[PDB]
Amino acid sequence: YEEDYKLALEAFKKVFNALTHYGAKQAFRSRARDLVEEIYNSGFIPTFFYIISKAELNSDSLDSLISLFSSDNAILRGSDENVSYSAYLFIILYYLIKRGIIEQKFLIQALRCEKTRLDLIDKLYNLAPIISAKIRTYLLAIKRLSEALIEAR
Amino acid sequence: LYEEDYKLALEAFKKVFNALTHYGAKQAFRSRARDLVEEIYNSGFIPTFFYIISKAELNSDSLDSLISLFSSDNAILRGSDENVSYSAYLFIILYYLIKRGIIEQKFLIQALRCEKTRLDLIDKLYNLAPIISAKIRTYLLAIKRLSEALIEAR
Amino acid sequence: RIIEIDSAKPYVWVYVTTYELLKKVKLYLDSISQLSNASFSNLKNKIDTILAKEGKNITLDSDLKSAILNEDFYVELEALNNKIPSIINAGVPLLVLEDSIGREVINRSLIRVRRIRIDRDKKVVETGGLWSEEYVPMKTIFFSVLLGKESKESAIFASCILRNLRYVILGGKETIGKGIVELRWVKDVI
Amino acid sequence: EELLMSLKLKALYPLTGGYNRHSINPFYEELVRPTEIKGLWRWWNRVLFNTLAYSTKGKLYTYESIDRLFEDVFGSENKKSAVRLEVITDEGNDNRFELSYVELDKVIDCLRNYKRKVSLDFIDNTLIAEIEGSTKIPISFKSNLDIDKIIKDLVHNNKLLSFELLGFKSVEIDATKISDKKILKEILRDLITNYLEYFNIKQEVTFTLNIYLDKSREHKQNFEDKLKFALYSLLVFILLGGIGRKTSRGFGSLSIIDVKCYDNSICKKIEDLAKNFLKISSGNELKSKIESILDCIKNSCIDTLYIENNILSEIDPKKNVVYFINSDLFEVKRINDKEKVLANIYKAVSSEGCCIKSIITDKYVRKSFLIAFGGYRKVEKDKGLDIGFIKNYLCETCETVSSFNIVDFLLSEGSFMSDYILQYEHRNSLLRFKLISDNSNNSYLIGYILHSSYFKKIDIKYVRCILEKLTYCVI
Amino acid sequence: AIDFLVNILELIKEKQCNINLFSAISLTSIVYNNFGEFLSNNQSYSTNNPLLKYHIIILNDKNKTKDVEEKRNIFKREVAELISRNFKLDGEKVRNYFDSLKEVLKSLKYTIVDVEITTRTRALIGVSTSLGKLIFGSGISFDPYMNLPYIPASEIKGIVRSYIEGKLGEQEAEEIFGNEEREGNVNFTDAYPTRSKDFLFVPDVITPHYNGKKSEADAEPRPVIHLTIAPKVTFRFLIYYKREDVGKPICDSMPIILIRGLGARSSVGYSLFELRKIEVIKAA
Amino acid sequence: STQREYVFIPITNSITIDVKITIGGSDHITNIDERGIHNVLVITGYAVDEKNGRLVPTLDPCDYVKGILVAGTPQQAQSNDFLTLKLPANKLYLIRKKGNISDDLKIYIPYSSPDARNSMKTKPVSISDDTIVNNIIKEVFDKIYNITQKEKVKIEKVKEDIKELFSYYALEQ
Amino acid sequence: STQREYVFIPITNSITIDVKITIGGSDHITNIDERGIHNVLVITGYAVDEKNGRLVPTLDPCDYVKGILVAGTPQQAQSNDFLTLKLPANKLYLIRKKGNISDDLKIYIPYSSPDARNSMKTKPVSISDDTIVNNIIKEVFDKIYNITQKEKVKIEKVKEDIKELFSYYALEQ
Amino acid sequence: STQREYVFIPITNSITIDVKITIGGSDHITNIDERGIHNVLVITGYAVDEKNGRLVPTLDPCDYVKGILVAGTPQQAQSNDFLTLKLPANKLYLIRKKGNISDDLKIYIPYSSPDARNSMKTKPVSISDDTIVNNIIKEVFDKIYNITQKEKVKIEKVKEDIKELFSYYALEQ
Amino acid sequence: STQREYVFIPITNSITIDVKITIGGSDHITNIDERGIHNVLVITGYAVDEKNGRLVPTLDPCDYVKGILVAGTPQQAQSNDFLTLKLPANKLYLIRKKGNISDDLKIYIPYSSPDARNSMKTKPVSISDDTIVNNIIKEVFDKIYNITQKEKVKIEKVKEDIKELFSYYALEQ
Repeated sequence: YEEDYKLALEAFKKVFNALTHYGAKQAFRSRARDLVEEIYNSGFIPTFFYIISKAELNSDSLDSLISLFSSDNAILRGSDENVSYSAYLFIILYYLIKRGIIEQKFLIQALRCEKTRLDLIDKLYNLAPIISAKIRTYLLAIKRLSEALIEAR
Repeated sequence: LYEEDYKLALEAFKKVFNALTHYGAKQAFRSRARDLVEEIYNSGFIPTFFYIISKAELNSDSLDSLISLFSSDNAILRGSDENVSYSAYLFIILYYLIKRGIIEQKFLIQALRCEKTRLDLIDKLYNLAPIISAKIRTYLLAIKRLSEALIEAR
Repeated sequence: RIIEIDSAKPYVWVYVTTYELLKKVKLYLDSISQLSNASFSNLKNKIDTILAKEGKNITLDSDLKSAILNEDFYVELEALNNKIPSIINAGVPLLVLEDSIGREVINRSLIRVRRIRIDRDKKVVETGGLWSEEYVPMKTIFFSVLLGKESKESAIFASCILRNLRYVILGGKETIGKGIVELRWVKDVI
Repeated sequence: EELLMSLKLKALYPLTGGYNRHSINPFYEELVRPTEIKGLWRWWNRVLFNTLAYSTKGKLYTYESIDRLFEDVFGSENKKSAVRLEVITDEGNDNRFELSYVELDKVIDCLRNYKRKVSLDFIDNTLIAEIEGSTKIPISFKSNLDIDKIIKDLVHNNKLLSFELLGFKSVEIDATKISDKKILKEILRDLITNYLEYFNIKQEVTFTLNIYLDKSREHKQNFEDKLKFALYSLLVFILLGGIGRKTSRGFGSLSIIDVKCYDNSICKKIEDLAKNFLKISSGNELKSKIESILDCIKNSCIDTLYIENNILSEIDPKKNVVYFINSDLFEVKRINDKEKVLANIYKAVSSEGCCIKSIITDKYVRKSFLIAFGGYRKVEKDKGLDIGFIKNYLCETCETVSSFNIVDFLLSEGSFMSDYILQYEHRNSLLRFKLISDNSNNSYLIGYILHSSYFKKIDIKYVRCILEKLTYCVI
Repeated sequence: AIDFLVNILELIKEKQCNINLFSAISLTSIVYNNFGEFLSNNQSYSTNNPLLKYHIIILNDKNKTKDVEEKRNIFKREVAELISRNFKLDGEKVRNYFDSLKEVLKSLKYTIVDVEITTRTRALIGVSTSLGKLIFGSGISFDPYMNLPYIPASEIKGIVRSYIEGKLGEQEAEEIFGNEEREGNVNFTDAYPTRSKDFLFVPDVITPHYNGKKSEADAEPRPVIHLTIAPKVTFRFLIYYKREDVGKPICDSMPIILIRGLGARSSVGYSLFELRKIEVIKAA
Repeated sequence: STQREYVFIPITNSITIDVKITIGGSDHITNIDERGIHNVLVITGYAVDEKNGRLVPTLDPCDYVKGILVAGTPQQAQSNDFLTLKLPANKLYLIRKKGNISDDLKIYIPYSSPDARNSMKTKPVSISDDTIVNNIIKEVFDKIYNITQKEKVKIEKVKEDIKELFSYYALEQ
Repeated sequence: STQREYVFIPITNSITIDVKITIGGSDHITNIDERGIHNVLVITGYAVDEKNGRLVPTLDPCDYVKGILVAGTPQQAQSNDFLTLKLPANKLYLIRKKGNISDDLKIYIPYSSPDARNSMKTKPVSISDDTIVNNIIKEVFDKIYNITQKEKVKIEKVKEDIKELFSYYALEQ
Repeated sequence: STQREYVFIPITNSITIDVKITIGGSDHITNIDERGIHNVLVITGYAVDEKNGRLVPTLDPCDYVKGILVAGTPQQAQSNDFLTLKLPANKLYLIRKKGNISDDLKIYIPYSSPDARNSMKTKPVSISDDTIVNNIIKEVFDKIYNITQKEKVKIEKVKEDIKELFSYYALEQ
Repeated sequence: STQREYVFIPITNSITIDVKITIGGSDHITNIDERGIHNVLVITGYAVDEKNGRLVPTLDPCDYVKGILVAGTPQQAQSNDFLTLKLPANKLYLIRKKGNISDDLKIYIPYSSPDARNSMKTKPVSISDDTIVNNIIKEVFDKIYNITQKEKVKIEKVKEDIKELFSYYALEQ
């Protein structure tokens, strides 16, 4: 029994539907193949900083990302690289809401207000040693799904 | 009571982010955070640091708010956006120097306050150079990631 | 890069080493003397002569007393009458610094060049097309050993191939002219 | 990518400045700066575009929006300029200011232990070094530039030149404390270099302005018409403006010598329209040619085709100030002497000049007039003459005896335009003068008044024949 | 130490090709950025340091901070002039370097194409690179171990490649310079100044008035003193390869692309070059 | 001054009779110029009241409602059931922002009583069912924006802009 | 011996009847097989004479003209107006090579005197208005390479490289 | 109006009888003004034919010949070999551009037929062996540029460059 | 609009006279490019009824027919036995795609009545017996593709693809 593969299935379902343009999907595939090895070597917090820096957390994309947590009709817009980093960010946050590491209400109230994403990063920094051990198999499954389903250039 | 580079950068960026009232100051600080790290590498820490101090134009009242920033979360950096940004980045660097116990807060506030202590600061920085250039660029890389993450591109 | 007052011979740049790197070279030489019939006792003697001074910054072939290295690090040096001239032929001085000061000096002694990609329609920089590359300066010296097990081919390799192997291309960025390297062969340099 | 056109131009008494604010320096000589040509081309283009937009729509757009609309030809932070300027000043080989020697060690003597201001003066054909401590030592020196004995007089007579010469003339040397002789020597040496370089003024600088065009930048939406409008703006710049310093007072005035198209389909309506200036028999002919070109772009030429794009931005009336050409104000008179004309421009534009004194009285409107048409001036509230009176002659409310009322200039209620008119130091002058020549030895004084956006529907009739009177008195 | 800093200007004036210009400018930037402090009886009381004359000049006796500001502007101009005058070219080490590298490449059986190009106007290469960046806000691409300004191999390759694109198509451009799947066939070295008629650097200025400005109310000159590469400076670089049927495009591309700019702000005719010489040495 | 009223966009059309002042003023908050909707407001902590859909006060930060903001006053048949308020044009969550607002705005919002009678249990509902998007773009998008089919001809996008951007939580009770 | 004729490829075609050989030998130089056109030659310092186009010797290195090589001597009413050369198959400016030649090949190019009675002011020209592409498909890429549409259905790739592989300088006067 | 002659500079003494005019007009394009040569003209795709040295057209951009532009007409013994052409003064690759132009010039370059009876494989040639430099001063810089011996005592100023600039290619056949 | 005709490839010859428009237009989706048959359409839920062979509609997704998609219009005697379809070029299930289509098409496919009296029992059938492909090449790819039999004797190259790819299902009744 490996339920992180089912969690990866449902998260990959959501993000594979939320990426309209195929270039966005291929970009997410490259993100998935890179960031798991990056979080292995470098740790969770540096990789998370890198991810949120390349994700362009404007309230627009933040709102599409919040709506992904409920809708399955939400869409991620932006450049292919931007949306791929946002999709990987949603992957991580989805794993965190599931597995109860972070309350969903706190996550949503942080993604809404800009004065609270800092508290979100603080909580994630406090929990990073746990997250680093937990999410490895989930992210490896995400990577396998990406390179299985999304074609490459 | 030891904060790793990323935790330290988070807590510094928090005060810097709440202290920049007008959004254009934040957007300029973003470009400061994105270029000054490679500047610090290429030209050295000490030259870049006094370059930042000069670009801030501490103005004797920008300096007083910059100092109140260390004490209370109620402070505010006022001035031109392209100067307030440099003053906020100067605060970033001073916060690092202080919390890492490399240089004392009283001495740094003095060396920023008036003229004689500034050259003593130059001396002290040349004495403390290997302690500073050891790991400050990781702290500034964290600052740069945070500013790229939390401030919209212009 | 060096700035120094009070020296008749002026220098734009100087060689820098640490005692760590010298101890690693010594370790390599000791290990290969234990695993082969080879003894590089000239190198070992020069290296341990330098290593005897471990704990303070020294200058081998110069009269440098003070200097600023890479415009950040003020060092006070002191002479040493060994002067390995076959590895530093050009009479360029060789500084050997402590390990706590030499790490920062050496690490800021590399060349970080920014490159870009031009959007060939607007002829401006493509979005995201900006990155930096570290290079090792020209005239940098590395130390390595080539070990060979016994074979009739190892003889031909060490007597015919390695004797005509002088220049190679290492690393990447070759079309930017960034890989050419000379191999010295301590065997016939020391 | 390909040469578009080539313009042999000619500037008279250019006051081009480099890093030292002079046309020459210890390292090179540069009489024409391509960056200045590009900047003035863009400035004239924005003036011409607001002129057009106001003669059809009565709307005025910010400079930001205008250059954002033209960024396909002139480039911006997001796109490389499609036009490449290449100045070729003939004789433009290596020349620089060399002070072979200066015989001080006598000025240094009379300087020590004191705090004195060392003034210079170069008339008398020998450099003297006045000292406010009451001594005037004549200085012997040898330089590389030969001040032609006409330039000394051109600077000593022109009250504007000799005014902007105050900044390149003196140092207040303090030798009370420790003061060796050597560093005083270098101080006075650089002061002398800074003073002598100012006299590098040549008459008739002649250069060739090539214009190259990147074809790769396609006809994206409206490239061809934007480019044609820009070429018209360049012609209007060559006709109405000059290069370098104080072009608003006749210096650096440009004149066409030869135009050659190389892509007919884009510029063959500028080639001939500039050929229209190689021979100017009388002043009336020139004024007619200028009104011809001005009207051509106004209604007859291209159209509102790209003004319909929704990237422009109408100006705020009280927070913005833009300029545009007014076709009515284009006096032309024959010159017969250029140096004296340039010297009389001061009679035209000075509050105590004996031409505007003889054209305007009451002095208040006079100040007012110049303050509204002579760029910035240093008026200060000390002796009443500013109090109310000039504030009155600028009220947009409050009377009509003055034909010019600044938009938001309020009685004691100054919010923005009051400070801008009375305090903002860098304000160009609307009243401008230019000098033209052709391949013949005919020379004409244009005097025009650019229309601004802070005038609340100025009385175009009063100031119009003020301008003919000014143009007469100064020629 | 601090005496290094107070003497850096003297050292610039007295060495003139033998100090590290990179670190020298970096150090004098500390003086420039603490100017008002280096002028409060902290000039070491020397007699050759140019900091002396800024105690002798009285620019504004009323307000001292304005006086220090004007003295600082004058000192910026003086630093630019100092570097342009004293730091000159000694391109014998460069000719040695290129000759030795040519022998190395011959031993590796390359076809070498050595190109000498002379600047025609004041050139700006690497305007965003760090050199004088902390004084002038503008830089020059500077090799701090050759102690010379240089033109990166990547810029030369990029300009040649964009011209070869614009002429022979992207497909031929990739057949020559490669793509993400094949490596290029043509190698470029950096270009270094081998000879000059006079100064190697010269000062210049750019003074935007209406750059990102709403209206004339926003107009104000903001002058920017900076260093440029003087005209008549010859640069040299190499082009080496193995496949012979790649020398034809290179041959053709070089004379043209240098007429058009090669560094920054060529749109206003700054970084223009002439082709001085091209020699080709076929590996025989 | 300048008054604006909130237009919820649910899959329940309480919209054929909801507004009299379509535009009224010389501007709007929401805009549509061939890039889809713009300046869309989001309201959190509230949910719709689908039976004559109006915003009931919940307290779940996950319960959000997305609607358009247009100038005007409600029907002159209210003011005993809505929550008017004023905020300085930066204190409102606006999506797809395209311009800036007038620094001071009065906002009318359809509002329902807390109705402390039964546990409000909400569900996340989307906007599917092309018939529903069609009668949505019919009721409100036509009368409020007669720009429809007169200047906006690529109405294909604006309907996908409500099929993807718009969504909300519903009481379902 | 070996002999080829260089045919210009402008957007103005007297390209129809000026030479003779269509097959001539067992092999050609310029090939269009499965990957586009091959061995396209380029001549620098020349410009076409589009009205009955021939290569006109300028001497500016910028001006260039591309064309393709097909065996044949031109209509043999000639040896007075066309340029005859003899190059060792390596001084040729072949673009998109696949295989080289016997190291001696004779070239015929449409030549004319530089006409020292007019200012030869040239202008750069590309190949667009794909109707032109179709007629040149019909006029050389059908006359010479009638292998097309009987062997090669790669017409898309030989359309998209004409607009890519051939651009020249003309006189326009 | 204005006409010039292109005098290429080989090692050969085969460039003596090339002249018909000494000055003719009032100007020479090339200058020798106290710093050496100026306005040197390059023609690419051409190799010299030192066998009675003239220029021969090739099809290689690596082949090129440098020289000067003297004012005049060729010999009166022509109309069969040289090639005259009119160019707008910007279609010339001028090495060491010193001054400006007049925007339309007629030029004569010494042309020779390609002689397609031998493979025209050419090789580079640099002008060394300064005795030929010191006698080419006599030949071309003392028959036309008699400023040499008149004002300019620095004729080694041009030795340094004739030994370093005026290179070319040659058939060597 | 471009309109394509689809045709099954069975082992039995019932496709001789069913195509009339060989090309008519200007392109064929199905190709033969140096690798065999290209850009082939496979259709689900239909078998073949070799006795007057046409695609009978079943509901088994396990059944399928791989077919050629050529330029054509069926026999001009149609509209009662041929399913007409207009599909935006992405619903087409194409395999071995090389080039893309311009995003619309009309496809005519050979239908047959379901014959709701005999339980349809579908069998998997694969093309073998090179005789059968020996005549399928000429009845199809020599009638439709005027290309091959002019370019390659690599027709066993497409024979191996016919035997390889075009499997299908039959009704056995």
